[PDB]
Amino acid sequence: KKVIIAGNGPSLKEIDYSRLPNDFDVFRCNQFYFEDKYYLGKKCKAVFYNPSLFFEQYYTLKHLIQNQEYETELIMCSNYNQAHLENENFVKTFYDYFPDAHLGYDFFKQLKDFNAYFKFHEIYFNQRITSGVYMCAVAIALGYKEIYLSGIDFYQSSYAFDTKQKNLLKLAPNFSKNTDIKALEFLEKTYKIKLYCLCPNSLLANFIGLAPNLNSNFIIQEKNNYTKDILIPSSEAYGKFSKNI
Amino acid sequence: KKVIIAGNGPSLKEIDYSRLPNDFDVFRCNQFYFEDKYYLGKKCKAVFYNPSLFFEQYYTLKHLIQNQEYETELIMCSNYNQAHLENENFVKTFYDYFPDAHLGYDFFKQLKDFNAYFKFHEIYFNQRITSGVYMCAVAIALGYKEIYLSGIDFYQSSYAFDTKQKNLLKLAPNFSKNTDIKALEFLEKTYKIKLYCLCPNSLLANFIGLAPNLNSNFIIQEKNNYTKDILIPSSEAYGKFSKNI
Amino acid sequence: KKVIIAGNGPSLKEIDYSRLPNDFDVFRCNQFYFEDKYYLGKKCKAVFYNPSLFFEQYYTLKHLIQNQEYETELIMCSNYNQAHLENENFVKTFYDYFPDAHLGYDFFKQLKDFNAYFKFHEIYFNQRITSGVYMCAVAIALGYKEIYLSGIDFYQSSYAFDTKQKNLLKLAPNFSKNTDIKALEFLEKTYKIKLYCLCPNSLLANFIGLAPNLNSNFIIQEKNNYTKDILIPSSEAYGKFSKNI
Amino acid sequence: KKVIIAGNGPSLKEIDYSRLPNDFDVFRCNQFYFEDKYYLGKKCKAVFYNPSLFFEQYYTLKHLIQNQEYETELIMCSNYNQAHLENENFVKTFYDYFPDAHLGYDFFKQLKDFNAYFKFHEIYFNQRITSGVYMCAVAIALGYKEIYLSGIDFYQSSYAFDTKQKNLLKLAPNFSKNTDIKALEFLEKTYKIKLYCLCPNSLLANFIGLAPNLNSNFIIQEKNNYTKDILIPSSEAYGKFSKNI
Ligand SMILES: CC(=O)N[C@@H]1[C@@H](O[C@@H]2O[C@H](CO)[C@H](O)[C@H](O[C@]3(C(=O)O)C[C@H](O)[C@@H](NC(C)=O)[C@H]([C@H](O)[C@@H](O)CO)O3)[C@H]2O)[C@@H](O)[C@@H](CO)O[C@H]1O
Ligand SMILES: CC(=O)N[C@@H]1[C@@H](O[C@@H]2O[C@H](CO)[C@H](O)[C@H](O[C@]3(C(=O)O)C[C@H](O)[C@@H](NC(C)=O)[C@H]([C@H](O)[C@@H](O)CO)O3)[C@H]2O)[C@@H](O)[C@@H](CO)O[C@H]1O
Ligand SMILES: CC(=O)N[C@@H]1[C@@H](O[C@@H]2O[C@H](CO)[C@H](O)[C@H](O[C@]3(C(=O)O)C[C@H](O)[C@@H](NC(C)=O)[C@H]([C@H](O)[C@@H](O)CO)O3)[C@H]2O)[C@@H](O)[C@@H](CO)O[C@H]1O
Ligand SMILES: CC(=O)N[C@@H]1[C@@H](O[C@@H]2O[C@H](CO)[C@H](O)[C@H](O[C@]3(C(=O)O)C[C@H](O)[C@@H](NC(C)=O)[C@H]([C@H](O)[C@@H](O)CO)O3)[C@H]2O)[C@@H](O)[C@@H](CO)O[C@H]1O
Ligand SMILES: Nc1cc[n+]([C@@H]2O[C@H](COP(=O)(O)O)[C@@H](O)[C@H]2O)c(=O)[nH]1
Ligand SMILES: Nc1cc[n+]([C@@H]2O[C@H](COP(=O)(O)O)[C@@H](O)[C@H]2O)c(=O)[nH]1
Ligand SMILES: Nc1cc[n+]([C@@H]2O[C@H](COP(=O)(O)O)[C@@H](O)[C@H]2O)c(=O)[nH]1
Ligand SMILES: Nc1cc[n+]([C@@H]2O[C@H](COP(=O)(O)O)[C@@H](O)[C@H]2O)c(=O)[nH]1
Repeated sequence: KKVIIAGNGPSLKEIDYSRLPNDFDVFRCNQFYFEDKYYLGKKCKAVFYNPSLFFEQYYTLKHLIQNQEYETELIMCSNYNQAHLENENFVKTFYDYFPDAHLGYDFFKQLKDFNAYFKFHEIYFNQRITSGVYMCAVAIALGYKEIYLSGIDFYQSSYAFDTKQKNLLKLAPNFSKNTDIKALEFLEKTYKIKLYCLCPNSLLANFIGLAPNLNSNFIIQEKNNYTKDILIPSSEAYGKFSKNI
Repeated sequence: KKVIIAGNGPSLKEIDYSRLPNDFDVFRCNQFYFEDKYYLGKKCKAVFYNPSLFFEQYYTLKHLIQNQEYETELIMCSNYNQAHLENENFVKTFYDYFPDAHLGYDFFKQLKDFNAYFKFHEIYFNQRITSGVYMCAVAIALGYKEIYLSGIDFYQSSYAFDTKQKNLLKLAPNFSKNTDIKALEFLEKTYKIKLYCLCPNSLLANFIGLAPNLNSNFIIQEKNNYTKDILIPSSEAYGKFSKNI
Repeated sequence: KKVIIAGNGPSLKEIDYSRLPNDFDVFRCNQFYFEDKYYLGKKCKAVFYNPSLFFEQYYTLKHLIQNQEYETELIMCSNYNQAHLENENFVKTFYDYFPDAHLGYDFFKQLKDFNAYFKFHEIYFNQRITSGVYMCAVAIALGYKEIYLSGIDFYQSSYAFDTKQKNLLKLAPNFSKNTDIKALEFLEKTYKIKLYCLCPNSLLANFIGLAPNLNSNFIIQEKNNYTKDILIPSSEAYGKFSKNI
Repeated sequence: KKVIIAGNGPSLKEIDYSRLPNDFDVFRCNQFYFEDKYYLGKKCKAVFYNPSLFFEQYYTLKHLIQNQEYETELIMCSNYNQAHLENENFVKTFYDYFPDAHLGYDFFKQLKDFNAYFKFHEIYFNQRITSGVYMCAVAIALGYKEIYLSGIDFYQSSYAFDTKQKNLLKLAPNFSKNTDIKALEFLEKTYKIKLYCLCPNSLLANFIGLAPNLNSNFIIQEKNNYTKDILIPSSEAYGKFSKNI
């Protein structure tokens, strides 16, 4: 079946909606909820978060669902089983702290040839795929055959929204393209799936062919008084989770 | 099949016995044996104890069985796989120290949606279900469909008995309602089971409908010269178990 | 099928051979090879050694087999998964250091009720079964139905041989009955097997009925120039095994 | 089916090619690529590397494949699950750092009798088989029935090539026969396979019968401007792998 995978680059705001497939699931990641409109609707099949902020993102996502801003069926942590990248205890105890979520690596590792591809480039050449590509690998492992890409701009404005929000900055004060492109080519060739681009003005469209025009319609709902920053758990909550950070 | 789940609140002494089901199993917990009469009989299907006193409670239970005060088929430890709540070595080595007992979490975790529900409230909001509710989740995991509740009073006298006994005080010198009520509602709705209340005068009866009057009979046997305090193992026994405390 | 289980008490020298069963396997333990005659033949189905001397006993057994003194099909370590009794790394790495041997606990633990029985008495009352009884439990787990006992004397001369040998003393300078008797009664009743005694003059014969007289014959071969002390591995070998001691 | 197993001794240069089997797979190890000609072709079924240099050898092998110098289907690490021989974290995390490779021990250990044979000699007598013999055991575990040996000379010039290369010396400045011979005899007798020698002038041919002359042909391709030293990863790569070295 068919999936739309969305990064959070500026092209998220410039999807050509006549090229949307007839039916589909949606994958989102990281600060997706910062978007000022529902560019791909409220309903997610899966959302993906990095280990470094998973504790805060899970808490924030439960707020989004309760407040009827989004829904999702799956919740994934984008990990790799690498000591230099992730806390060992966090991975070991994951299913006991977050019983309705999944370690993304449990799916990523089912693609042996791609896992090998990723590890060689990360360890020896310091070349790492982004979340956009990570989500593609997980979709392929779950059985999707046609993947439609949006919001992937290779960092050239940084984002489809203003990302410099108070709480996020408190947690992460920090707030090439070859790596992602070669990885997508490998996935397509190795696993016999099809990639499409939904964003004609994106740099991605230079490398990946456009989804065909099907005269599809889509209503873009605007958002108001919405959650536009990550939420920060209590000091007692951090105390309980402190081995895993 | 049918189960009666008993906490140790004052309502344990005020069961309406005409509402007992036609056939049933009984679950008890913690200091249940402090009761001055056999309010639910001598025969237990399962008994539940917290990790913090399991070593002493297991020793005490073997005395109760040998002395013909109670019998039980199952022995459960009420754990959650949470580092802030339980000793890691205790859980790791449990089946080798207590081969005829079970970790309650081995059953609790089979209810994925409830495990997620519990963990979110405990970790982020410092809201924890009590043993009464824990036993309900385990019963549901074991296949019970009709659950009859007693001895659940939400701590307002503290107990159906005087709990301030010498040994217990030596081990634990320490000797809201929304959390338990919302959790029971979730269990009932999610797993399609039925909850009943056996205690008409209890606060519980404001939230959970009464078991129907079936004109049942029950003989309440009085107790004499009985074990009414926890027993304390030898210093040599503590020495052997010291990694797990 | 039928098994003869032998301890190393003085009664090993006073078997009534007319009571030997028509066909059988033999279990031996610890310093059995110190015997001055082949009281039960050269062929063992299994030999059992304690964790504390396993490293040296395994080395010694390979010498016995090469020198054509004994043979055995199985090699067992008599462990319990108890931190106060055995080195944790020794158990964890056992199958990689001794690939043709077994941890006895892998069989012992298949008898859940007896494992529980043993652990309760050891941990809380400092009452421990001996190797003789351990071997019985393992035989029952392996499917034996009729067990014939010898060399079990409850330590009242200590042994059927002089145990005060140079190397053994170097490794272990140290070189009641109720516990073993109650444990054997439990095994017999719980698992529905039959116990017999082969040694009419033993204290054991006061508690366990004699094997029936079948007019069987047995040739007792004498031993000469034989291995009558444990062997000590090189200092380099100890260096390699030092985490496990 | 049929396999040629090659060590890197001087006899690698003196194969009698009329004795090559009609069809076959090839196993190579360690510094095989230092060879000045393709003595057994470019195509390997498997290549084997020691834990001590695996990090650098894997990196080097990926270069060889990209540069079209060799190909291989399998990549094996020649380990034994022994603390004195290999880094514990290296083994624990192996499949996550090298997803397209295998721990050789996962196959070696399938030969229980040989694993026991190896461990006894290594631990107690400081007698260790070489990589040549290790590869034979792995071939047998994978189902091969006829094994053809080359490049096994028992270290008497050291090698079929000059091994004193700059990078290798930087990583390993260090750059009897009874053990290997008795181990090969054990493998042959125990697992019912056939061993042949391809090198008539080798010391091996004194102990193992020659492969029959089949009038086979083989073209020995010369090598030019080829990789003749191990490659050294960046300091950043070592930083990431530092727990495993
Ligand atoms: C991108 C980079 O290398 N940044 C360097 C910093 O490294 C980051 O350090 C963090 C410390 O908690 C985390 O370990 C980051 O690791 C993750 C993460 O964010 O959790 C691991 C994820 O698996 C990975 N996600 C994917 C899909 O690959 C993310 C991801 O790469 C992004 O967050 C990167 O923007 O990273 C880890 O990247 C740090 O060493 C500083 C030095 O102090 O240098 C930065 O250059
Ligand atoms: C209730 C509470 O938070 N009390 C606080 C103390 O926390 C207790 O500390 C104990 C130290 O050994 C245990 O870790 C207690 O944890 C358990 C337990 O009793 O073993 C874990 C059980 O899984 C849990 N049982 C259930 C069914 O949820 C029990 C249970 O919640 C009751 O025993 C609570 O009455 O707790 C742990 O609760 C401690 O931090 C002191 C500070 O020193 O503050 C108390 O407020
Ligand atoms: C018998 C006793 O309690 N002796 C006390 C000593 O305890 C011994 O300490 C040893 C130190 O390496 C071992 O841990 C002994 O544990 C075993 C063993 O010999 O390996 C564990 C075995 O599972 C057990 N075998 C069986 C079949 O039960 C043996 C066995 O009980 C006999 O070896 C006992 O004679 O023990 C452990 O028993 C030690 O604490 C000294 C104090 O320094 O006090 C002794 O009383
Ligand atoms: C051969 C020997 O005993 N050399 C002694 C040194 O021991 C070497 O130390 C290394 C330190 O990183 C490694 O642990 C070597 O272990 C392996 C290896 O090279 O990785 C383990 C492999 O499984 C083994 N391979 C096979 C197929 O058996 C190799 C192999 O034996 C060869 O590399 C040996 O030439 O060894 C380990 O052997 C070291 O203790 C020095 C003292 O400082 O003394 C040397 O005699
Ligand atoms: N300018 C951008 C911002 C994000 N992306 C993609 O969106 C994904 C989510 O953004 P982030 O920076 O939070 O990882 C990111 O991993 C890339 O796949 C991009 O391609 N170009
Ligand atoms: N006053 C009371 C005392 C106990 N209970 C219940 O009885 C259970 C056992 O009592 P305890 O305090 O030992 O956990 C407790 O977990 C609650 O479920 C109660 O509801 N009200
Ligand atoms: N005097 C003795 C000596 C040994 N035994 C038995 O022989 C077994 C082996 O002797 P040992 O002391 O090495 O554990 C021992 O465990 C007992 O089961 C005995 O019963 N009486
Ligand atoms: N002179 C030699 C060199 C190597 N070998 C064999 O070649 C194998 C690979 O060589 P190496 O030294 O890297 O382990 C080695 O393990 C032996 O099996 C040999 O037999 N004689």
